Amino acid sequence: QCQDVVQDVPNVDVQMLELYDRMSFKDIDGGVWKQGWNIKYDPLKYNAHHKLKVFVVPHSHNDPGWIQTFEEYYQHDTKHILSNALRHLHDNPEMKFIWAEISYFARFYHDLGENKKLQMKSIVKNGQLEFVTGGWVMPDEANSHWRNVLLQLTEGQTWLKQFMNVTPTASWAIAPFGHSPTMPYILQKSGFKNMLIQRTHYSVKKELAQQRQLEFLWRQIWDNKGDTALFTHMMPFYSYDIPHTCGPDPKVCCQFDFKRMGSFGLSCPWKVPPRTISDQNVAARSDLLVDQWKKKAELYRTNVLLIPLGDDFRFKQNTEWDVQRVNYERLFEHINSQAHFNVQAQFGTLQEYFDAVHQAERAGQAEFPTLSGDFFTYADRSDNYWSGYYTSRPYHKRMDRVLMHYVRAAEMLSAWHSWDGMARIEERLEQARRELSLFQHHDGITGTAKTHVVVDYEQRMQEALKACQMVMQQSVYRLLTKPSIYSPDFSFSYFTLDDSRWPGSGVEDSRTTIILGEDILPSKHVVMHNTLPHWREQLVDFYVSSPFVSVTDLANNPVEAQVSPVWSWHHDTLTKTIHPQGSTTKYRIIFKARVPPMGLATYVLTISDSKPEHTSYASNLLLRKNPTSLPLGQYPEDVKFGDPREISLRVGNGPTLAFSEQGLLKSIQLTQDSPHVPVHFKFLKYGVRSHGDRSGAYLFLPNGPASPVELGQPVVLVTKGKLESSVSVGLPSVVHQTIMRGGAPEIRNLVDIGSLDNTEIVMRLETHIDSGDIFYTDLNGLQFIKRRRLDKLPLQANYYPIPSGMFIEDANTRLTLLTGQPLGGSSLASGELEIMQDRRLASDDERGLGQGVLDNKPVLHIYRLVLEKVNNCVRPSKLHPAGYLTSAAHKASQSLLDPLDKFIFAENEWIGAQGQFGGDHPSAREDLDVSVMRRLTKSSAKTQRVGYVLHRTNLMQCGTPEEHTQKLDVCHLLPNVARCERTTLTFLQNLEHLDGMVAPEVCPMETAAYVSSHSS
Ligand SMILES: CO[C@H]1O[C@H](CO)[C@@H](O)[C@H](S[C@H]2O[C@H](CO)[C@@H](O)[C@H](O)[C@@H]2O)[C@@H]1O
Ligand SMILES: *[C@@H]1O[C@H](CO)[C@@H](O)[C@H](O)[C@H]1NC(C)=O
Ligand SMILES: [Zn+2]
Repeated sequence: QCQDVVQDVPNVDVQMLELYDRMSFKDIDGGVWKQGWNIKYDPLKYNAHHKLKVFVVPHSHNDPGWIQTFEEYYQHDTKHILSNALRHLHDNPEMKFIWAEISYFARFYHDLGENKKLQMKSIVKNGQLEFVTGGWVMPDEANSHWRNVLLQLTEGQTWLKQFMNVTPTASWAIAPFGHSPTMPYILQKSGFKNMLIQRTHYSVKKELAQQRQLEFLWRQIWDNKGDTALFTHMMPFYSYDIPHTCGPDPKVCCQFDFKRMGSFGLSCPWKVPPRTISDQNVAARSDLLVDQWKKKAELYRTNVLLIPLGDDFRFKQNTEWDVQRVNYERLFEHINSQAHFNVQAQFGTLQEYFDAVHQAERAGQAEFPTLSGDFFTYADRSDNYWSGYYTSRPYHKRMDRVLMHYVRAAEMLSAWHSWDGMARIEERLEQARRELSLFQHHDGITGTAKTHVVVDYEQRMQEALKACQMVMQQSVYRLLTKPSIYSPDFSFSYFTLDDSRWPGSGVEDSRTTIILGEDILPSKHVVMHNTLPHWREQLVDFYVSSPFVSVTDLANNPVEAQVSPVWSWHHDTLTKTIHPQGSTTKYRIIFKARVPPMGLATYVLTISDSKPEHTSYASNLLLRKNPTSLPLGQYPEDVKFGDPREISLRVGNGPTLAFSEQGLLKSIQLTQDSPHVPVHFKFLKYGVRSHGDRSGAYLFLPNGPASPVELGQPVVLVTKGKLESSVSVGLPSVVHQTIMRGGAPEIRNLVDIGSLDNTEIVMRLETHIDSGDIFYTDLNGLQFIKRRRLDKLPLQANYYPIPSGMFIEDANTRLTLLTGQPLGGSSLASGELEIMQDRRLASDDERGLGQGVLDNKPVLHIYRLVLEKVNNCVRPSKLHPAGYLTSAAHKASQSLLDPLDKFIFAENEWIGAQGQFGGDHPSAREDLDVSVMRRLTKSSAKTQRVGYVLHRTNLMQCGTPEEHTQKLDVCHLLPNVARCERTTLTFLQNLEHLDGMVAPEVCPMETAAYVSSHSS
């Protein structure tokens, strides 16, 4: 019995969209608490029978890359922090410390001798050192895909379970730039009971503090019942540093950061230094500190107070451990002995804080409010909204999504078999998982690291892509070769991957041409993989050395194909134009591949001396004044030329698209009879302020609304084919392409911002749709949340992450834009959508990076554009905070994020080749995905185990029957099943032993994990 995620509006105490509509967002000087007020407390609130219990929680924020690389920080800082934590905690049994980033901890632990490993395990087992979250990193929450948030969580927690025998149930996220409800969603399904966040808008902190709503049960926006709820603590102040964690007055709190007295090269900007605690000052010092604590305690509902004690890369030097510990010990001894304070203070861990809060709750001392919504877009002060990092370093944002899919496909393809250790499958997959996991860091995918650190992340991800390719192609060879013939060399390349959209045409010449010829090689096998659990057809393309190529399946059935030229665009420094050149040596062949659920399909490409019966050739039309010829080698159809003009295209029975004379979409007509709906693409530019605060990697501070890019008279190329047509235009900084294959168009932008300093390029869609001030954007590729433009906030506050899509709608019409990469975007006026393409910024934005963004490189952004009639759809009510995709939009998103994978057989002949794998796999209902398939055991395990993460989205009911699908039971995908268990999403805890060894399908918007055990 599934909860209805559409028709029941949850009743919550705080709903963030509603809160935003009501709040004034005034930025007034609140006094010492600059963004709050002067807190008052009744000194008689605490007495002998009701004391304030204070947990001082030492911590050290360690960025896995930011200003230095991961390895540089490890050598210079983190290895010392961890080595000294081990010594100091061992020697001081009441001292405590929390640790978040398992990438660093694993890097350290594996370099320890056994003696030290044992000492480390002992300070963990006794609770002095406590892991918080236990992910590989502390991830970004804006740009990250939920699948990769889960991947990195699993990587860190699997390491902790194996080596430390612990699994954290409290999360610590002090640093991501705004916070997403995807986090409690994943954490609550991974055994967590509590979480902590910090970087929320200063106005939200003030509002919630006033109502004592900084601790709340955070549920998903659609969750009527509350089963997704996770207890959440929001910190109240401007920073997680010591000046902003003891209480509301940083001039006072800074005096209790004992690293700031001078010899460490640190000081207090409020001009009052810390003083060493002595018997002659401890009473006065304690009075000041307890004062701060009791003020902070006024903001919360229990008598249990959390005081973080730390900052970036703290607790390095032995002298620093001593100075913080000894001074706090003197304070605690005094405070705890002086009845008049009515305080019991101690070093603690995060879990100890939460346990004590919940003890107070059970004692009936507090009830907590319920909350739904998100915490974007963050501003830390004034109008400094952190919407710039939704776009910064977009090449690597796109690379994240490519590697996301590669990791899934490599793990899935190799899961079907057990592999010998010599095959190095587990080794390559662990490397790939860890490099993608590292990049989820809040200075990785966010694009907020120094140039050489971005380079490090890129090199790591490139190695991870090669690892995935190796595992994938070994797996394909095994799955599709007759078993008695299969003779693997585990170092050999049986196949190479062919990827048409990464790095992309015009980004890198990386694609191999299939070289055929009468005097060399008549034919070539290619294989497609489909990681999705339903049959899929999709056009696929390969480069070939002749236009006279035909396609067959492995039963030798002809397959209809289309050949087109290979076009590349060149900024001609002679003529000062951007125009295409066609290859005279290679050609593109395109055909529909039909591939089983989670399966493989083989095809053959064969050369002939002349036009094959089942291959057609696209026409090509170059629109420009003053054309010159465009020879195409053997290509059988001459290029046509014309002056710029409006054009219309229709592929199959799909929509008819009309384009301006500048090659940009102007309208879509869904069906023969239907209207030509205005849908206009436009490119614009934002600039930077010449006075006041400057945009940088983090902040978007535009100097007003965007101005149209001056287009001149651009060259437009039209390719018209039976299977695929396109319009491409060379605009300043963007080669913009609209591709039609018979359904929703695909948009590709090759974006090269070149040397345009202090410029952000935006792609806008203008329509008639009466959306008003409402639009929808996704959170981590998991859910769509309703946004409301607010004219009381500046432009940059109305920008939100677009990690996978966005839409606007009215009563009748919806326009959805799906993305293959996370970027920033908004709807700044009724009927508009816009999404930032790249940004190049000369200035630092005072958040610690110490550089602008001047390392741009060409990137190929990909999208799908879905215009739909929605008046017949069953949509949520006007008060519901969520929205949901249609079937077509969801499929278009899957097309972008998890396309078919293409393999080209490397050798001349593939002996023992088979035509298909997975023809007997169940074809599951369209809303269900097998997000993860991963074998969990190495070959020496008697009982093999395979883990599956199943996710069911929720698609709108719009009157399409779309029926008959097969039940997917992941537990019977592999033979000889002996047991099936439901587990946490990390696979680390068994939750239910399943009857009949059958894994049930999940409810809409739910994600479940299962592990099947096999005795073979
Ligand atoms: C201006 O911020 C600098 O000082 C504060 C202390 O109040 C530090 O928190 C940060 S470093 C911190 O935040 C940046 C974004 O500002 C992030 O990129 C890093 O990962 C860190 O988490 C600054 O040094
Ligand atoms: C892992 O933790 C639990 C703690 O109760 C314990 O039963 C188990 O023995 C531990 N495993 C060890 C210490 O190897
Ligand atoms: Zn950080």
